Order: sequence, then structure tokens, then C-alpha cells
Amino acid sequence: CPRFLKVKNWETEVVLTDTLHLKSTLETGCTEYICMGSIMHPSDVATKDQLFPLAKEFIDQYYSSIKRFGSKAHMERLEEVNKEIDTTSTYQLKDTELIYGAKHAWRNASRCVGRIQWSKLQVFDARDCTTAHGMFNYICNHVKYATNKGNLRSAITIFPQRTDGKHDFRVWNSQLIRYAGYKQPDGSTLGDPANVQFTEICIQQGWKPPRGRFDVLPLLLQANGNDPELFQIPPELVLEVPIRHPKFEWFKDLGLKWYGLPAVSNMLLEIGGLEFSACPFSGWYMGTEIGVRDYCDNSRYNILEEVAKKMNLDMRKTSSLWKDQALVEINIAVLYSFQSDKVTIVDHHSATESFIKHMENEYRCRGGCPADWVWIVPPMSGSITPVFHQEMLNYRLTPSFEYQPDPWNTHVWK
Amino acid sequence: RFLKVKNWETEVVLTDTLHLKSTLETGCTEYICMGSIMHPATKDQLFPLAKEFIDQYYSSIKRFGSKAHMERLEEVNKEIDTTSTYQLKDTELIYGAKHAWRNASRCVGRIQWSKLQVFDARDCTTAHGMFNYICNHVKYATNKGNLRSAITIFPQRTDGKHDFRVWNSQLIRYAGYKQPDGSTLGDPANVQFTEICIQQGWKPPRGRFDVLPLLLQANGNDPELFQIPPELVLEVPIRHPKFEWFKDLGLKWYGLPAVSNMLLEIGGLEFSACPFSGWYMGTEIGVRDYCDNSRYNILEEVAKKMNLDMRKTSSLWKDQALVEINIAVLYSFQSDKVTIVDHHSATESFIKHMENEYRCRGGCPADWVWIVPPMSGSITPVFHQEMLNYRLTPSFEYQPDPWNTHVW
Ligand code: HEM
Ligand code: HEM
Ligand SMILES: CCOc1ccc(-c2ccc3c(C)cc(N)nc3c2)cc1CN
Ligand SMILES: CCOc1ccc(-c2ccc3c(C)cc(N)nc3c2)cc1CN
Ligand SMILES: C[C@H](O)[C@H](O)[C@H]1CNc2nc(N)[nH]c(=O)c2N1
Ligand SMILES: C[C@H](O)[C@H](O)[C@H]1CNc2nc(N)[nH]c(=O)c2N1
Ligand SMILES: [Zn+2]
Repeated sequence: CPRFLKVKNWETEVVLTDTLHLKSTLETGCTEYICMGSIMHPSDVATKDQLFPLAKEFIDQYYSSIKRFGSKAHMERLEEVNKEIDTTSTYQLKDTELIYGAKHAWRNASRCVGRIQWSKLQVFDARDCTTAHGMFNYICNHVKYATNKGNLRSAITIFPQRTDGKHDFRVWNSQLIRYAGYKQPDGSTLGDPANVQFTEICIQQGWKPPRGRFDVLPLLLQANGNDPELFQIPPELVLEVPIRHPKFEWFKDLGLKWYGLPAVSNMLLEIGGLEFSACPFSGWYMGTEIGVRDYCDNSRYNILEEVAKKMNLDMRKTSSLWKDQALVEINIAVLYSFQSDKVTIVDHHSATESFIKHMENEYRCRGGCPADWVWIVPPMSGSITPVFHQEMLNYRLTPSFEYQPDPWNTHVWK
Repeated sequence: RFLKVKNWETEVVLTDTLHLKSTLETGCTEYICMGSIMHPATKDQLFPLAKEFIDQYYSSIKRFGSKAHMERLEEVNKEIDTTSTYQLKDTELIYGAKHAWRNASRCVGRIQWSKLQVFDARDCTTAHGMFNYICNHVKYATNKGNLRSAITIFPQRTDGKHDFRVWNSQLIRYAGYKQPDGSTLGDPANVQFTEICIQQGWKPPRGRFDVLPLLLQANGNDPELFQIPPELVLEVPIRHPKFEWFKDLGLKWYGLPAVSNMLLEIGGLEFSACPFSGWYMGTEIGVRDYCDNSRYNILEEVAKKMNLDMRKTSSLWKDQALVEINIAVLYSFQSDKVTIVDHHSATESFIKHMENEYRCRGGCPADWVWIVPPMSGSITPVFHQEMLNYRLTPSFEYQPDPWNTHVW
């Protein structure tokens, strides 16, 4: 690499200079001769000697941020951690470092358009948790807090870190709140097709399914390497929104609703070499996540045709753009419904405008902002949002959120 | 290693081996991805490039290592020695131009790549001659609405002071004017070019859709102005199948998309004038040309006549207006029997093209950022299609705008 890299916005001609990319850590999958920018996931513990430089890197960074770099406290903190690694093969983050790391993993999340909010994250320290019941307790408190009767607040709950890899804490759910999917014998799918596999695991562990279209899944929670356990989220904690349209009376007749709180629970949080395998986090929805993907993906709820039929569109040509017309109304309904019920939501125009402002500010104050164009650009109306025209650099900074294998493919059953 | 690409909607997985044959750089590194950056020889360097190309050509016709193959190499070697350059056989030129299209990672239309009419204009010596070839091209490609893919190839670069250039970015494009009050009349993307043409003697009608003159440079001389015979320029008035008031907007567009400012690289040879043309995907006009902020910017006006709530962005009034404009564009072209393709059919075809290419070639370079349409992305099949991007040659390359380089 060279020291400086420029990016240009083709709509406004603004040019930004990236220096932060020099602090890049892991690989991207790309080389000089091939780019993997549209590959979803490009490509057991760590040793003592693997861990010293990783912890030091994070500690320096942290003390650099609080304007105390090379201080007495900095050096004493380093001495402490180095001994702890030497005598236990791991170490413990202070409460302040854990909070710094969690906020910075969000800040460094190149596929997140919502990062203008990164510094307003409520961090719940759950490192004292020992059992699955305890996890359930922590998670209920998270959901209630974050939901806040519609006034959603971003939060993250962090469970104890990996030790030897045989005592992992995991949320088996991919999100804290999701709807169930039931593969029918006739090949059809009732509910959310994305969650069919997880639903079956839940039923096997003893879940009694209502077998409806929008059944909130049970939490499946694993503590300290033990077999996972099922708990029902109290229903009064799950905020939902029926979907209606500001002009089409019949839209309520489709019987659609969604949950208010998006809370991913299957990713891994990496801070200074430590691996927090259970770290559910939540913010609020962008309209299209629900309106476009969850509702109109062919392999999700796939309602485009049924909506188009009631709109009385011509559906035999594709050049009538009947799909495109229905899609827009669907997203109008979603936004209308959330707004009317005073539940926090952002439309893709507002969110993308905010990200550009956020990204410019990060370039001035931080020397860059990793961003994944393929993910940052919304799934509809791409070129009429300002991110479409913005050049972006992608690279991996630490602390960070990573993907991790599904726990059922790994778990050694007790 | 072999690499896999998965379509997440159909779960189809293809295996890429073609990338191993790639030789040009992409712009990325192991640490930084530049997938969304728009723009990331002497005797000595020339023969290996020449040899590589001739090798792959004779490979393509199943005569690799033949007598003809060796003799061709010897011929190209001796010619590079004695002249510092070499000339391509007619067949090599046609193979070359088709494969530059085939390798064009940003092009969603490559299912058509081997159906390409190639006009060899390498005997051309003057701007007038260029004008001639270009009119013949436009007439052939337009074909009274039944558009036919073509490219016209002018003489290759030599010492770099005798370049052939088409100064237009496209053969047919509308003028753009800087108004006294600051606004722009017409296409803002062409305001600078329009000013260069007026500086050179062009008398502008100063309307919203004025077809620009050709500005042709031959052998490195000052460019010259030419008027395309108006009977060769096919245009479509844009009207809407439900909204009768839409014609009142007075929008039109030209039928023939003909990019003329790029460089064709074959076997180490640089062709700096090589205008090529196909037909439009609707969104190119109905999303980008009409609704970009820096373009004609008509969303607001259309949403007015649709009488939508334009106070909040969360009414998605822009999105609604946008779909209607693209309905109008498709509807108008089809009613005028002018070849056009909607982004659903075109992305569907590309997925099928990928399938064929992985089968017969062991891969297909594709730029996901450019292949996904600028509206309704995830309801087209390419959104969910993983792609590998890498640079194969022959290729189309960007080159600097001529006015930054030329000395008059
Ligand atoms: C508060 C408002 C937020 C908004 C509007 C928002 C928006 C989004 C969207 C739209 C995506 C892409 C999801 C998709 O299309 O599939 C995304 C990705 C992501 N976000 Fe945010 N998000 C928010 C909060 C957060 C928070 C609080 C965190 C972490 C503390 C976070 C971390 C991430 C990560 C790690 C991804 C990438 C997920 C992946 O790799 O699949 N986000 N965000
Ligand atoms: C026949 C119908 C064709 C269709 C529907 C088509 C479609 C497209 C589209 C939609 C783009 C993206 C343009 C943009 O969004 O700005 C594109 C780019 C491109 N097309 Fe095709 N194309 C066709 C024919 C051709 C031909 C005949 C050639 C050359 C022989 C060609 C070479 C290219 C190249 C090199 C690009 C990339 C432009 C760049 O890198 O700046 N296309 N095409
Ligand atoms: C393609 C499926 O993969 C994802 C898709 C979306 C997200 C994700 C993750 C976090 C979010 C958050 C925190 C807020 C929000 N509005 N949307 C979010 C979306 C995560 C993942 C990772 N499993
Ligand atoms: C800054 C954007 O640059 C481009 C974008 C698109 C194209 C292009 C090039 C050829 C096309 C062809 C041949 C057909 C078609 N329908 N669209 C085409 C579009 C060229 C260029 C290069 N001037
Ligand atoms: C193939 C492609 O990489 C994949 O479908 C991506 C494209 N961009 C995306 N962008 C967002 N925000 N979310 C996604 O799930 C995806 N999916
Ligand atoms: C920043 C980004 O690379 C740039 O705006 C690209 C994005 N994708 C595109 N895709 C197409 N087909 N045409 C374009 O001009 C662009 N512009
Ligand atoms: Zn890359």
C-alpha cells in the first residue's frame, strides 16, 4: 500500500483522503488480481504468544483514545495484562475497555449504514453469567430496555468470553426475536422460510409450536459449553406492528405484521484477541430490511404477487414493472405503520444521507471509514440515494464483529 | 485454487478456474478492497503481450502449436523488430473485439457478445474519413429500430502523438448549457463538451435536447466538427400508458447508445478510437439519465403532476415517481418498435450467461457493483448472485479526456 488513498463522490465531486487503512488488520479475500467484494463470507483457541501482541495493540489504542498514551497507567495496564496472559493464557478487560471495544466494533462494522449512532450504545456487561437461565434473564432485560415502548435504544449484552473453546456461551437464535417457519409435507412453507432449520431444532428440543404465520421463536441458550436450553420470551416484551397502507383499505386484509426490534445474536465480538461468542446487539430497523428483503425476497415471505393482484396491475409482461410498483407500496405501508404506532424506524433516504455525513466526519476526525458498498447501498432505489455515488474503501479494523459457525454444527452434545 | 460462487436465492454453486488465467490487476490488495472505486510500451514489452494474444487466438480455433501458429508468431516477432509495432489479421481483429466485450466485467449485456458487427476502419487517415465510417456505423446499428450491435475500429496508437480520438463520450448525446442564472439547460453531463464545440464554431440551437455535433481527431491533428445527418438519428418521444399528461413533459431520448470515449486493447496494441454500440437497458435512461441529480433531474416535476406528498421523504414519493418514469420509457420504446430491454429480462439473461460461461470457459468476470441495476436491485436475480471480478485481455479501458492532453 501507499500512505494515502483517495475516494470521490461522483454526485458532488467531494474528495476524501483515507489514512486509517494503514491500521487494517486481517485479510479481505481480495488480491491484486481478484476482487471478492460481493462474496457473502470470504474465509480451537489462541496461544499465549498469539495473544500478547493483540492485547497490546488494543490497549495502546484504548489509552490513545483517552489521551493518556504512554502514561503511567498505560504502562501499568500493559504490565498487568502481560502477566495475566503469562500465568493464565488469557486476560480480563476492565469495564471501561469492554465498553470502548463494543462501541468500536460497531464503529468499525463496514456493512452497517446505521453507524452515525455508534457512540450511543448501551453496553450490558454480562460476564458474571454462569447458566442459561441467567442468560435468559439478561436477554429479557436487554429487550425491555432497548424496546422502551417504541422509542428504541441501541444496546448490546456481552456474555463471558471463550476460554478453551469447550465452554462457549452461545445464542443459537440468529436474532433474539424472529418468526418461525414450518416446512409442510406438500413442499410449501408456513411462516418465515429463512428460519425453518432453526425451528426444527427448537421443536426437537421440545418446543410446542402454534404452527401459525407469525409465531415468535423461543430463545435457545447455551452457557459454558453445556447443552442448550429453551425459554419463552414473555409476549408482553415483544413489540409488534400490524402493517396497513395509508391509501389501500385492503392492505390490512393481507394480515401482515413485523416485530419492532432487530437484534442479531449469532455473531462474534472480538476485542484485543478475546472472543465473545455470545453478544446480542440491537438498534432499530431501516424500512427496506422489512419491506424489501423480509417481505419480497422470493425465499422469504414473498408477497409481491399477492400485493400486485390486489393492486390490479398487469402481471403478464415484466416490462409493466408490476413488481417494481408493488414493492414501493409495500415499503410505504411498512413506514406508515411503524410511524403511526410511534415505533422508531428510518427510511432508506434519511439513513443513507446520514451515513454520508457520518462518513465524511469520520474521514476528518479518524482518517477514514471502512464501508462495504455492496451492503451500504439499499436494496431498492439505489441510484437515488447518495451512497450509490460514493466511492468507498473496505478493510477490516479491530475490535470487530465476525461471523461464526452455527452452534449445532459444532456442539459436542453432553 | 479453484473458487466457488454461490447464488443465495437458488443455491446454485459454480466453480471459477478462469481467474487463474488473468494477468491484469484489479485495484484491490489483501488488506483493502476497492470494488467500488470507478477508476482504480516499447519493442521489449510488446512481444510477450503479442505472443499471449496470438496463443489464445490459436487456442480458440483449436490449432495451438500448428504450423500456422508458429509462423504467425515469427511473423509478429520480425514485424515488432523491424517496425516497433505490428498489425493484426482481420480474423484476429474480430476475435479481439468480441472478446474485449466478453471480458467486460461491468456489462450486463454480454449474453450477446459473439453477435457483434466489426467494422475495420484501420485504413482511415482523416477526420472526414472518420465521419464517414461513423455515419455508416450509426446507420447499420440503428437498422430502423431493430438495433444491431457494432463496433468501428480506427488506427492503433503509434508514437502517441498521432492518436485517433472521438472526442464525444457517445456518438449521439444531448447538449448542455450554462444559463445566465446558474441553472443548466439540457444535459449537465455534457456542459463542458458543449462549450468546446461552441468554441470550435458550433452554432447551438440552445434547446433541451439538441443532438451534439461529432468532434473527430485523426492522426493527432486538431479535431474537426461534423453534423450527423438528422435522418440517421432515431429518437423516441416519451409518453406514459396511463398518465396522459406525461407527454406534456416534452421528454424524448435517442434510440442508439454508442460509447465512443474508451480504448480497446488487443495483443498489446492500443485502439484509442473504437466507438461501440448495442441497445439500452431501460434504467440507463429512466433512472440515471433522467433522475440523477447531476443529470436531467426530473423526479420532482413528475411527482408534482402525480400530486404526491412531497414534504416527507418517508412517503417514498421519489420511489413512486421513479417507477412511473421507467414505465414510460419502456412503454414508449416498445410502441415505437425500438429495441430496448427491461432490467428484469436483462439480469435474468446475465444469470443465464454466467451459467454458460462457467460451463464452457470455466468462469465469467463480473462487477457486482455495476451489474446490479440502479433500482429494484434485490428483486432482480443478480442481487443474490455472488460474483468474482478479475481483468482478462483483450479489454476495454478508460483513457483520459482528449482536451487535457492535446496541444493545438
Ligand atoms: C441503530 C440503528 C441501526 C441501523 C439503522 C442499522 C442498519 C443496518 C443495516 C440496514 C444493515 C444491513 C443488514 C441487511 O441488509 O441485511 C446493518 C448491518 C450491520 N450492523 Fe447495523 N444498524 C443499526 C444498529 C447497529 C448496532 C447497534 C450494531 C452493533 C452494536 C450494528 C452492527 C451491525 C453489523 C455487525 C452489521 C453487519 C451484519 C452482517 O455482517 O451480516 N448495527 N445495519
Ligand atoms: C447489446 C446490448 C447491450 C446492453 C443491454 C448493455 C448493457 C450495459 C449496461 C446496463 C451497462 C452499465 C452502463 C451504466 O450503467 O452506466 C454496460 C456497460 C458496458 N458495456 Fe454493455 N451493453 C450492451 C452492449 C455492449 C457492447 C456491444 C459493448 C462493446 C462491444 C459493450 C461494452 C460495455 C462496456 C465496456 C461497459 C462498461 C462501461 C465502463 O466500464 O465505463 N456493451 N452495458
Ligand atoms: C444476509 C443475512 O445476514 C445478516 C443480515 C442483517 C444483519 C443485521 C445485523 C444487525 C442489524 C441491526 C443491529 C439493526 C438493523 N436495523 N439491522 C441489522 C441487520 C445481520 C446479518 C448477519 N447474520
Ligand atoms: C462513468 C460511467 O461510464 C460509463 C458507463 C456506461 C457505459 C456504457 C457503455 C456501453 C454501453 C452499451 C454498449 C450499451 C448500453 N446499453 N449501455 C452502455 C453503457 C460507458 C461508460 C464509459 N464512458
Ligand atoms: C451476492 C451478494 O453479495 C448478497 O446477495 C448481498 C448483496 N448486498 C447485501 N446488502 C445488504 N445490506 N444485505 C444483504 O443481505 C446483502 N446481500
Ligand atoms: C461509486 C460507484 O462506483 C459509482 O457510483 C458506480 C456504482 N455503480 C454503477 N453501476 C453502473 N451500472 N453504472 C454506473 O455508472 C455506476 N456507478
Ligand atoms: Zn476487492
